[PDB]
Amino acid sequence: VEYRNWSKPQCQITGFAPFSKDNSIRLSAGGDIWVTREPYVSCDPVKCYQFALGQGTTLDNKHSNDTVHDRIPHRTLLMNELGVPFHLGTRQVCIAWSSSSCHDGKAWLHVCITGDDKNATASFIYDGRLVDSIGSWSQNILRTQESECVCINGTCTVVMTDGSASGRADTRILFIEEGKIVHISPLAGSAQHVEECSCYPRYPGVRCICRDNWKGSNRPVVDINMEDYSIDSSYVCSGLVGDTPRNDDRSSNSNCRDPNNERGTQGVKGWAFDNGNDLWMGRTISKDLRSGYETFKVIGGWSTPNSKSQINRQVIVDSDNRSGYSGIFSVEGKSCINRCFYVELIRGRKQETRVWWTSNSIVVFCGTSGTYGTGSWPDGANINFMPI
Amino acid sequence: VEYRNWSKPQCQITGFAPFSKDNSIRLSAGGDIWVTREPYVSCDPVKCYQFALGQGTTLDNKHSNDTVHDRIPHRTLLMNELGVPFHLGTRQVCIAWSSSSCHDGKAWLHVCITGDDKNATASFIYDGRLVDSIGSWSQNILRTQESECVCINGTCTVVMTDGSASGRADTRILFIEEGKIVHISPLAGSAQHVEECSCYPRYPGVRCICRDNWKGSNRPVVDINMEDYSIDSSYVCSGLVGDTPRNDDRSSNSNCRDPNNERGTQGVKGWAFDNGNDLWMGRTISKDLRSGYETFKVIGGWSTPNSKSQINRQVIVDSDNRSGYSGIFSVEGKSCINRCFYVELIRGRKQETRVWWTSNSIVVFCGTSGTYGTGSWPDGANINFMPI
Amino acid sequence: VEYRNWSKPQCQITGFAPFSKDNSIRLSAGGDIWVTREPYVSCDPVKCYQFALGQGTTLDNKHSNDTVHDRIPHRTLLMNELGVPFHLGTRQVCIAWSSSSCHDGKAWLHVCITGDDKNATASFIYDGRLVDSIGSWSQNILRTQESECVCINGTCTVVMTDGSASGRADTRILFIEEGKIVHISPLAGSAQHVEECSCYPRYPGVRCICRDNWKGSNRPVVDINMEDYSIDSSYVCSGLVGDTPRNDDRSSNSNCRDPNNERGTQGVKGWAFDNGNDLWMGRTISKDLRSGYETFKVIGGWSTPNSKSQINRQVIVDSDNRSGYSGIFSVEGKSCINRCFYVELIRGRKQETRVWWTSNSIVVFCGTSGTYGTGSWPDGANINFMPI
Amino acid sequence: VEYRNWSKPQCQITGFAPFSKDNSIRLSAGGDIWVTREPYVSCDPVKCYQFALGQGTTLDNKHSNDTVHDRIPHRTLLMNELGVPFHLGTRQVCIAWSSSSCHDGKAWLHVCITGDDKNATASFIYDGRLVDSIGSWSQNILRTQESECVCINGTCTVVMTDGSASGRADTRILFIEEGKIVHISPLAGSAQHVEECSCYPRYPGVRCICRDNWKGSNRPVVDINMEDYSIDSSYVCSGLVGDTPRNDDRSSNSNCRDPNNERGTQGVKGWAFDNGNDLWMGRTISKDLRSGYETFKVIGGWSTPNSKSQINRQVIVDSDNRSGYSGIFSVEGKSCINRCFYVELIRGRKQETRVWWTSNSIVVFCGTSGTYGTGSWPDGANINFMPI
Ligand SMILES: *[C@@H]1O[C@H](CO[C@H]2O[C@@H](C)[C@@H](O)[C@@H](O)[C@@H]2O)[C@@H](O[C@@H]2O[C@H](CO)[C@@H](O[C@@H]3O[C@H](CO)[C@@H](O)[C@H](O[C@H]4O[C@H](CO)[C@@H](O[C@@H]5O[C@H](CO)[C@@H](O[C@H]6O[C@H](CO)[C@H](OS(=O)(=O)O)[C@H](O)[C@H]6NC(C)=O)[C@H](O)[C@H]5NC(C)=O)[C@H](O)[C@@H]4O)[C@@H]3O)[C@H](O)[C@H]2NC(C)=O)[C@H](O)[C@H]1NC(C)=O
Ligand SMILES: *[C@@H]1O[C@H](CO)[C@@H](O[C@@H]2O[C@H](CO)[C@@H](O[C@@H]3O[C@H](CO[C@H]4O[C@H](CO)[C@@H](O)[C@H](O)[C@@H]4O)[C@@H](O)[C@H](O[C@H]4O[C@H](CO)[C@@H](O)[C@H](O)[C@@H]4O[C@H]4O[C@H](CO)[C@@H](O)[C@H](O)[C@@H]4O)[C@@H]3O)[C@H](O)[C@H]2NC(C)=O)[C@H](O)[C@H]1NC(C)=O
Ligand SMILES: *[C@@H]1O[C@H](CO)[C@@H](O[C@@H]2O[C@H](CO)[C@@H](O[C@@H]3O[C@H](CO[C@H]4O[C@H](CO)[C@@H](O)[C@H](O)[C@@H]4O)[C@@H](O)[C@H](O[C@H]4O[C@H](CO)[C@@H](O)[C@H](O)[C@@H]4O[C@H]4O[C@H](CO)[C@@H](O)[C@H](O)[C@@H]4O)[C@@H]3O)[C@H](O)[C@H]2NC(C)=O)[C@H](O)[C@H]1NC(C)=O
Ligand SMILES: *[C@@H]1O[C@H](CO)[C@@H](O[C@@H]2O[C@H](CO)[C@@H](O[C@@H]3O[C@H](CO[C@H]4O[C@H](CO)[C@@H](O)[C@H](O)[C@@H]4O)[C@@H](O)[C@H](O[C@H]4O[C@H](CO)[C@@H](O)[C@H](O)[C@@H]4O[C@H]4O[C@H](CO)[C@@H](O)[C@H](O)[C@@H]4O)[C@@H]3O)[C@H](O)[C@H]2NC(C)=O)[C@H](O)[C@H]1NC(C)=O
Ligand SMILES: *[C@@H]1O[C@H](CO)[C@@H](O[C@@H]2O[C@H](CO)[C@@H](O[C@@H]3O[C@H](CO[C@H]4O[C@H](CO)[C@@H](O)[C@H](O)[C@@H]4O)[C@@H](O)[C@H](O[C@H]4O[C@H](CO)[C@@H](O)[C@H](O)[C@@H]4O[C@H]4O[C@H](CO)[C@@H](O)[C@H](O)[C@@H]4O)[C@@H]3O)[C@H](O)[C@H]2NC(C)=O)[C@H](O)[C@H]1NC(C)=O
Ligand SMILES: *[C@@H]1O[C@H](CO)[C@@H](O[C@@H]2O[C@H](CO)[C@@H](O)[C@H](O)[C@H]2NC(C)=O)[C@H](O)[C@H]1NC(C)=O
Ligand SMILES: [Ca+2]
Ligand SMILES: [Ca+2]
Ligand SMILES: [Ca+2]
Ligand SMILES: [Ca+2]
Repeated sequence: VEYRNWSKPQCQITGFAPFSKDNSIRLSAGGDIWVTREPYVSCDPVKCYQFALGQGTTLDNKHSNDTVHDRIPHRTLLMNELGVPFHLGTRQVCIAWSSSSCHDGKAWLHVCITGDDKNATASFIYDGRLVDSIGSWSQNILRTQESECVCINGTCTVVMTDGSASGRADTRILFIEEGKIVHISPLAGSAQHVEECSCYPRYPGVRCICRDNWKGSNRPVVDINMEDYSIDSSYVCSGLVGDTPRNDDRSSNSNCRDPNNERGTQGVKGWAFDNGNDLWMGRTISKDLRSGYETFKVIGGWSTPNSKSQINRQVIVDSDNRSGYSGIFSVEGKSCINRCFYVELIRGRKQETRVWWTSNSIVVFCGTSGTYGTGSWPDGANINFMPI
Repeated sequence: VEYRNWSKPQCQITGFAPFSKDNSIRLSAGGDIWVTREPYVSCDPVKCYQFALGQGTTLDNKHSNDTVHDRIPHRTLLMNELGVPFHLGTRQVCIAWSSSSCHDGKAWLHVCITGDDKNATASFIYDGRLVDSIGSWSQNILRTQESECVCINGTCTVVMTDGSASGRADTRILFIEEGKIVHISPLAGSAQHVEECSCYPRYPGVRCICRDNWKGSNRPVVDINMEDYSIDSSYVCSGLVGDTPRNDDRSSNSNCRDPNNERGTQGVKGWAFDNGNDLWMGRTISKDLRSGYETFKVIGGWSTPNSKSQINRQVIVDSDNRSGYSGIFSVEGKSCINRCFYVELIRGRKQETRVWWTSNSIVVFCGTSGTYGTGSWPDGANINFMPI
Repeated sequence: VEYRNWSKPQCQITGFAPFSKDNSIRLSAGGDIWVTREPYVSCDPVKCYQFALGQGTTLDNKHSNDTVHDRIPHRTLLMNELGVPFHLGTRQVCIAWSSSSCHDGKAWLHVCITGDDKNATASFIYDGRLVDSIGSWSQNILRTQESECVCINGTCTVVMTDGSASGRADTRILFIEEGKIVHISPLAGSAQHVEECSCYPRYPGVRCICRDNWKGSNRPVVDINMEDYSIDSSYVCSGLVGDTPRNDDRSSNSNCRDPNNERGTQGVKGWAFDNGNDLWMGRTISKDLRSGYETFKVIGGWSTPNSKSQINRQVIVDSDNRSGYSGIFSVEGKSCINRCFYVELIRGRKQETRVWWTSNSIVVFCGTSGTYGTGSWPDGANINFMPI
Repeated sequence: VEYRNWSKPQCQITGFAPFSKDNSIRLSAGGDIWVTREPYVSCDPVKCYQFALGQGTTLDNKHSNDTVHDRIPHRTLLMNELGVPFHLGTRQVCIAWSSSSCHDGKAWLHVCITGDDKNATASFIYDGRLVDSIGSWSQNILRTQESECVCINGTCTVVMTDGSASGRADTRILFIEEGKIVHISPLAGSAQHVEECSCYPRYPGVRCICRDNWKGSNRPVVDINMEDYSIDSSYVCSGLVGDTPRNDDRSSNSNCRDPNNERGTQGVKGWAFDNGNDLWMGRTISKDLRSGYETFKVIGGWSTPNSKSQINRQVIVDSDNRSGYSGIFSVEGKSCINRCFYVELIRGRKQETRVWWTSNSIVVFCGTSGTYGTGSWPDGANINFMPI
């Protein structure tokens, strides 16, 4: 086997094609399916896997009541082949209420985080063995990506932060070889607050579009130099803006340098990737709630301050349906490396009240250079048929 | 590994031997089994798999109500080893309310179709990656085979149509190498309307017996020249006739050239294959409803206009039991390549009314050059023990 | 890979050691477990598998009612690793209400029989493909081994019979290479009626201890010469006698040549194997019912007419618990080839009446040349906790 | 493949990092999960597996009532990948109410014990085949490790005892090559009573910290010389003491040579391992009940009589939650061999009375040379949501 070095042009894409949907909540009304959240899909050199943070219970289980809480000792990283849902024969790969997994070519690395908020611990499991660990540097919820990490020539890099949610925080980018933390680099550049990076290889670097939870609606950008371990950060140029809350397109801005300060506080995990000076990105259709999901290209979206010229829009989940987190993943193709994304469709509390649980299903699309039509692929569960 | 080129004589067969039955509906009254329809089985060079379009739910689930509808965003192509039923650990290979899968020797290709009726999109997933896609050319339900596609020396060919159901439509035959559409050829020859082809290798070509939904009871024939990408189409000569509705054998005809216009409209997916000037084929025993299933050889059935000389008949499902779609699949043997078939036994609505769901189970037989006896192998579920 | 030629001395054994138990009926009162009967375990060169004829349903299913019947179109041969029970993800390898499976070194062969009693059909599935078939020669329930077949240098041999149950019948021994019936040899020698052979390699031959359903309580012996395809048959010498009904040891006899005519009619599948002039064998503890199971060596049991000198007795299931069929299986060891056996513990109707189903679990032991103690390992299900 | 010879320095560790948790009891209130006890995890050269003694039933099954009993004929050794829980597709590897499993590099060895108390039998299954067996030498419950055995260069060694619980007993250490008992060595040295050894490679020897059930609260030490088959035994020096009941740290002692006679009788399976003259160990937080679990280093804990200097303490399960058995397991690292441990969290009777079953879940941690924080990871099931 050899290590992945991702040195292939990004594929030219026209938009996104349907790829998978696991239908976990519809199935949960007639099956023993895990309660999850924060899903992501990462993919080894032969096949893809879907991951999620389980709540240590199944939906038709009395223990599903009050699973809105993001951190309990019973959360484990579930790992399955993309498309097979989280049934009882699913493997719990590690204890984690925050994770990132990636494969370096030769084996999988999982960074799982559990523990006390104020004194959490992160374990670096590589190829089955626990090879390293690190404790909470700012005593306030050590967290990471919640989507795939990326590895070039042996080194994987994950970005993690500990600190305030909506306040300044301490973000560091760890570089790790075979499970072992070989370097830690603090965040440098313009970004004010990094939460949940959606990173992707951009040989010879890695680039991430993260979430700004303090002062923005525009999304942070974190650039990692795998050779010097140098970090750089910015905001995505596009005036169209990916976070939720967001202003609305008439009143929204980004100057590529600072948090725009328009409905800053909070976010939702999202992604975007550059294509020359253009930007492919996705966001909720709502600017207040995480409902609906749409994708489009923004001409000049990457390189020009405030560019709002959209084209190739696609609705992935209509505005009357719920979405959640979203992240990117890259698959090596024969000729180029493509970009794909998943979108979490959360259901349950607090928004839907009939039931007392909170869980999600996923839908995933991949870039295509061919043609496509139209559609909307929501979760599909009728809330009145669910248990609880 | 090397690519399949299927250059081996067709095996001489005497009739059909029992091969598999998964018992999905009997099992569904005491287990969490997927609701499906449009099953097919395709087979890689070491083993066989059964496929079906799931309705994103299990039978003992309130979401199974009203699964008669053929297209919803929650349908996925399920794939399992032949004989293991669609339980909750089954993989959903792609989003699809229409499909065709085949293996070129080196990996699997799946063509999955989802989307809006009027603007559907087809993704070409090969070896795990999404390698291509195509949008609806006639804005009216892009559809394909619903059974195995076939590949010779690297190129796979699927036939798809977009257009009217019972009216003229636009049928094209796509040739694809490693997931990539490398050529599209429109339907040429005598056939008036192609729906659901049951194709099979006939080195160096591929031959399909499809469904004519507009003007026939006799079945279309589509011949693909893998070297020039030339298409040709006809109708099966046999006066015995494979579609349902059908006239009855006294009053039925086929001249090998045109839709016979005897109870044309509608169909059911079926198959047939040639053997010299003879024809092996199967059909429902009923000519009105898709009930019972029988197979037989028709002497001169392939080459002579209206030949109705039957021999070697076998009942696979008695006339008092339901059948559904049927299709062919080919398995490479040591000496020759054999032909086998599956027959979908649908249950539920609209025909059976106690329950509110619609689903199927399968039974599959393979050609044999040996001896065999008699039997009838229906679905078996007692409708009064089923949920709903 | 290479073919198995089984040329290694039989291991010297002292008695039997516990090996597996799957606990299917206890589990069925809290799980979706298949209803089965006629189990057997066969073993490929790296691991072992347990097989059973399923009744196309699970126990907590209304379709389990009246599963006492031995032949319905919904019976399939289930195959799993020894120890993993028949849950819903179990593969149905073929349609069969009678079977025998074995592995020639290079792949598995399964002979599955389904159909009409009076006109059944047997398919020879080898390595996934259906390679041959044969119809019922005497129009009265074609049947076979119900335990492992054995293959030496490529040729597998199964013994099958068609004819009267308790009356004369037509027994033939088929020799098959890669799924293909290459020779059929009729039964020759002293045996009057062969039903359910428990065969085992005895290089260069194969030897079977079968069931005599017409005139005996002593067990038939069938000897196959793999080189000339010559058959020979006898009765086991031992005056202790393996069938049920049986007389009792005071009044029982066998002269090694003829059916003893002591409580002839009927039987139960059993086994025995020779060791020099001695005989290792097992039988129900009851002589009327198939309850309890015991094993022992009979000094001179193989070579001397009526020898009743027992030693090394072991109780495998106490007399207050039910047993059923039993059969042998051989595993290649480093030095010698060992013999092991399974014993079906049937539960349900007609003997236990609370419930309306009939099913079994298995327990299996293997020969040992070491020491052992004592015990009794019954099914274990409390009939009052079962569904139905 | 080659045999494991474990010749690598023990890794220097700082404490323990979270590794796995399977959540079996929370899941059992909405899933068909096996009732177990005496879990352990052993690990082959590529991945790890969790093992447990099943009670031949699932929790939501009426057969789970009264599973407090440690020995019934229906107990089997369940084996799964670490993290996938004991669902119905889990393999029952052998009949056993006591076990130890290990992998020699080339294949797995399982020593399973079943039978009558007074006349039990142990089978040595290696690589699938039953290769040997041994009967009860003292006619009073033959038992073994209940955790991993260890193999160096081909020879595996398990320690087993037969005799009184709280009284003198007969302990022997068997050395076995490929399933075959090649030598048996009786216990020699200072230890008075050995029960449940937690052994680990310490090239070229093997070292075990066991349970003294007669006269101690300090833990026995058993040293095996793989070259001469010589045994030696002692007590762990530390005055801090690992058994439960225990005195309390003010009043507790160990002189490294004799049972301390402070609350001797009974125990609980535990572990400890040396590091120079220090000792890493774990124990219940309670000294009366097996509740809570803590680990720490004891400076001079290995080499100095009665050393009570603790440091690096970690709470793994808080004192208000239940624990149970605990044992060690070793994983080969790139550079050194690490030590990890699991802790059984038993639930049910006799301590919790609402329910009538007894079962456990596991949590496992591995040594780390990095940093870590704090936490408590209990079972998590709310006893009021459980069946029964
Ligand atoms: C499979 O699927 C199908 C279809 O699926 C769609 O189904 C629903 C449920 C969706 O949510 C999807 O998920 C799905 O896609 C199902 O089939 C349907 O099932 C329904 C039952 O669940 C059945 O019945 C419907 O159900 C609807 C909701 O469930 C109702 O909206 C509908 O009725 C509505 O209008 C009624 C108007 O009259 C109203 O009734 C009130 O009742 C009283 C009756 O007495 C009215 O008046 C009487 O009132 C007083 C006393 O109370 C006086 O009496 S008296 O005379 O003095 O004595 C009045 O004078 C007297 N009225 C007179 C004389 O006129 C009262 O006034 C009404 N109230 C009002 C405000 O008007 C009711 O409240 C509703 O508003 C009806 O119940 C569907 O028909 C059925 N569909 C089909 C095709 O069959 C399947 O069930 C599922 N399930 C399964 C297992 O498969
Ligand atoms: C079958 O399926 C296909 C594929 O999915 C689908 O085609 C796609 O249609 C969408 C929706 O119309 C297209 O996306 C739009 O693209 C335009 C820009 O392209 C046009 O204009 C440029 C020049 O500017 C030309 O070069 C080009 O040829 C086109 O003529 C965008 O403007 C669209 O964005 C606006 O509309 C969105 C909704 O569609 C809004 O949500 C968004 O906020 C934008 O609105 C704002 O700007 C408008 C003016 O710019 C203004 O009027 C508004 O009020 C507001 O201020 C959108 O990106 C997509 O490109 C097509 N993709 C491809 C590959 O063709 C078919 O439509 C579908 N058919 C059916 C029947 O379903
Ligand atoms: C045990 O199992 C075996 C194997 O399954 C089974 O054998 C098979 O039996 C079937 C049913 O009879 C055979 O199929 C029939 O074949 C005849 C033609 O063969 C005969 O005639 C030719 C000359 O024409 C001879 O060379 C040959 O030797 C035979 O004598 C067909 O005519 C049959 O079709 C008609 O009958 C069907 C029902 O059987 C109708 O549904 C069908 O529509 C046809 O009817 C029409 O034509 C008839 C005149 O041609 C007319 O009388 C009717 O009214 C109507 O117009 C059918 O194909 C099959 O070949 C056998 N297969 C083999 C390999 O032997 C055993 O029967 C079975 N035994 C038991 C006890 O179950
Ligand atoms: C712990 O576990 C071990 C291993 O399982 C167990 O040892 C085994 O015990 C059984 C039961 O006793 C032994 O099997 C018996 O063997 C005798 C023959 O051996 C003796 O005699 C010969 C000479 O004849 C000596 O060479 C030899 O040393 C022995 O002394 C058989 O006769 C036994 O069969 C009779 O008894 C059965 C019940 O035990 C009956 O069901 C059976 O029908 C036979 O009865 C008939 O014959 C009797 C006279 O022959 C007559 O008295 C009766 O009325 C009737 O007509 C049986 O095979 C077995 O060999 C032992 N195995 C080994 C390897 O040692 C321990 O017993 C067990 N301990 C505890 C406490 O549980
Ligand atoms: C975030 O997470 C980290 C990592 O888990 C955690 O750090 C760890 O904290 C624990 C708990 O305090 C530390 O363990 C203690 O270590 C001391 C010894 O170390 C000190 O003293 C030596 C000199 O003796 C110095 O060299 C060294 O620098 C330290 O200053 C032990 O004494 C502790 O044991 C006693 O306390 C236990 C409870 O903590 C008792 O249960 C135990 O029985 C011992 O008590 C007895 O002795 C006491 C005097 O010796 C006496 O006062 C008592 O009454 C009684 O007689 C314990 O082992 C551990 O080493 C830290 N690990 C590392 C790597 O740093 C952080 O605390 C955590 N932060 C938050 C906010 O959660
Ligand atoms: C079809 O594929 C087969 C399988 O590879 C080809 O067989 C090879 O061709 C010649 C002799 O037939 C030699 O190159 C090899 O020895 C053959 N393969 C094997 C596995 O023996 C065959 O030529 C192909 N035929 C066509 C018409 O394409
Ligand atoms: Ca924000
Ligand atoms: Ca028609
Ligand atoms: Ca008899
Ligand atoms: Ca003690």
